[PDB]
Amino acid sequence: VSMTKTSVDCTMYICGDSTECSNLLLQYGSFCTQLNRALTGIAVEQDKNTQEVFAQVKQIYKTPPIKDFGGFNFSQILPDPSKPSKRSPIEDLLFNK
Amino acid sequence: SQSIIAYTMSLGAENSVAYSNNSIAIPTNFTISVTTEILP
Amino acid sequence: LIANQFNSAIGKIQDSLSSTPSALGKLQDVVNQNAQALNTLVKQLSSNFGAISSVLNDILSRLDPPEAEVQIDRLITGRLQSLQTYVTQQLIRAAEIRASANLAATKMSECVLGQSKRVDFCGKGYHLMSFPQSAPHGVVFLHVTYVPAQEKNFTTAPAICHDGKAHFPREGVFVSNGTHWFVTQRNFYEPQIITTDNTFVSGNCDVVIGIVNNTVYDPLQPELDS
Amino acid sequence: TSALLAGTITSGWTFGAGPALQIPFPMQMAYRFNGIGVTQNVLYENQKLIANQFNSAIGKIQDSLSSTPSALGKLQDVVNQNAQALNTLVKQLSSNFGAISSVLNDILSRLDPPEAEVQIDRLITGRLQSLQTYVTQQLIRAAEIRASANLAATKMSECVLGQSKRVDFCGKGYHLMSFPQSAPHGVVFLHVT
Ligand SMILES: *[C@@H]1O[C@H](CO)[C@@H](O[C@@H]2O[C@H](CO)[C@@H](O)[C@H](O)[C@H]2NC(C)=O)[C@H](O)[C@H]1NC(C)=O
Ligand SMILES: *[C@@H]1O[C@H](CO)[C@@H](O)[C@H](O)[C@H]1NC(C)=O
Ligand SMILES: *[C@@H]1O[C@H](CO)[C@@H](O)[C@H](O)[C@H]1NC(C)=O
Ligand SMILES: *[C@@H]1O[C@H](CO)[C@@H](O)[C@H](O)[C@H]1NC(C)=O
Ligand SMILES: *[C@@H]1O[C@H](CO)[C@@H](O)[C@H](O)[C@H]1NC(C)=O
Ligand SMILES: *[C@@H]1O[C@H](CO)[C@@H](O)[C@H](O)[C@H]1NC(C)=O
Repeated sequence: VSMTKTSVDCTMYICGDSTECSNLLLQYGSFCTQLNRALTGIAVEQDKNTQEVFAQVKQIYKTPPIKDFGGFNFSQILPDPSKPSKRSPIEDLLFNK
Repeated sequence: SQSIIAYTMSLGAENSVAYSNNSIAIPTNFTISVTTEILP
Repeated sequence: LIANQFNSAIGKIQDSLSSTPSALGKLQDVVNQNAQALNTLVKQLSSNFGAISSVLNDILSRLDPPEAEVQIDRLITGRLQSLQTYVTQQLIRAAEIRASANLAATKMSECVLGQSKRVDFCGKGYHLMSFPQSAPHGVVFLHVTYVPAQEKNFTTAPAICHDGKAHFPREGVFVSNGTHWFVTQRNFYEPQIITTDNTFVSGNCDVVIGIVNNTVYDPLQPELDS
Repeated sequence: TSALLAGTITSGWTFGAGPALQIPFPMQMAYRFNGIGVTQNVLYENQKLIANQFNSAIGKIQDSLSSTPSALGKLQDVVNQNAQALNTLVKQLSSNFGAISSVLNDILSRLDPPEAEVQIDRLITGRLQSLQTYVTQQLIRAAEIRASANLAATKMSECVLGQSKRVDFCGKGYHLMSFPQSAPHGVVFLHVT
């Protein structure tokens, strides 16, 4: 649904603490600005991807305290209140793997 | 009086649906809503 | 009522488009992205790229051609890199635009030329229609959708035990207003007296978990008497 | 994910088309049976059996995910590809790119600036080529990930928020539901068919 939201500062990557390298980089033009803009667009795209996949719902819903679903069991997919992060048993090993 | 406030976002109101093994909620009225979708 | 709601919804779309300036964000972003890519490509001519002159007509005049050739090589390398970067960005943007155009063609086909049962594909709600509108380098869809508004709690049961046999609704839901039991369609509260025309018998009352005792009206019995 | 699951369990598909309307799950699954041409008679005649099959299927998913390590192959591949691209980009700093030194602080010390400028030019050309390659690869990967995320949003909309009649779109068989599960940089759907 999304990829790692990395970003690269072009001046730091090309050039270390030195300023002569930066001075020679300024004469190439706006390559570094274009690269940074592309990476920022990718990051915003990843945020939009997550918000478009998972935020289909508009109002947070809660499962009733008693799971009387006529025999159908969802304890594997419903959140587990015991563990600190309210991730379901399936989600626990999905994150572990 | 007015200042920038930083907070953890709220996903929305916590709406616990009044679930039961006997209760259904059939709407008695509707709304013909027009949604605008923009596509390049 | 539905005609008035449709007209008022279209008028509200008119007003919202008139007032809010960030409505056409996708088209504006595409146009601005292309414009800034072009502007960057043009501005790349003013960069030296390591040559002692960023203008090609001065490096050929102030320097002799045998020595000016290496500076021309630096300039052409830089400008060719700029063109390759611009063309790669243009190809990626064109792939994205082609995906969006394929989605727009699919939405036109399935919503302007038909009614799509895909959920949230054409508008939030039970989709009804769609009216395309042209736009600069894009299209705008006025997805007409059906959204239920006023819900009401009811007591429901999967079946109806009458005459020692389960009765299931042919189409609809068994509901009760406290005392009397009615069968109602699934998207609009229209109570109907329970009858064999809209219920189908499907066995006996023991198997069903949730069956409730009731009576099912028989249409033909009154004509039997009279 | 929990809000989507609770809406699916309690309301059904009604929570994606307006106000969430409560309905017993033995009746929502009967809705979904009617949505595949199977009369709702079938479930109310076999409610316990279908409930047991559903529970056992979810338990088997639990066991198969726990045991087999190559289950989350797509997410693992995406993460590994991104990490490997980052590692390659970082390792590109150790390449000379034709300059007599791969470290920029030594070429400025051992060589005088007027002569060290050409070596700095070689280094910047190489590192800029590396950055452009990395950014192009990242843009292609992001286009692929955006296509996958659009597909995930479509699957959520048409199978978590409704019952899709598209064949083999959500699971092999007559689709019934789908339960989203969060995952690192992705989502997992338990397509009940
Ligand atoms: C369903 O909702 C519509 C509006 O969404 C209701 O129509 C309005 O009802 C009010 C009540 O008196 C009138 O003042 C308005 O003139 C009506 N029209 C509009 C466009 O607002 C309608 O009455 C509702 N139906 C039920 C059964 O409650
Ligand atoms: C569901 O399964 C859990 C174990 O995962 C069990 O503890 C519970 O009793 C079962 N029943 C329900 C419907 O909660
Ligand atoms: C149905 O009942 C519950 C609690 O009994 C209540 O919270 C809910 O608002 C009711 N629904 C409607 C539409 O009034
Ligand atoms: C339920 O509806 C029936 C319609 O036939 C009506 O006669 C009855 O009084 C109603 N009861 C309640 C409690 O609303
Ligand atoms: C609903 O659940 C309650 C809880 O015990 C039970 O007494 C009742 O018989 C159930 N009714 C149906 C129709 O499932
Ligand atoms: C329904 O009625 C029959 C006889 O009319 C009776 O044997 C049965 O116990 C009743 N069931 C319920 C749930 O009231």
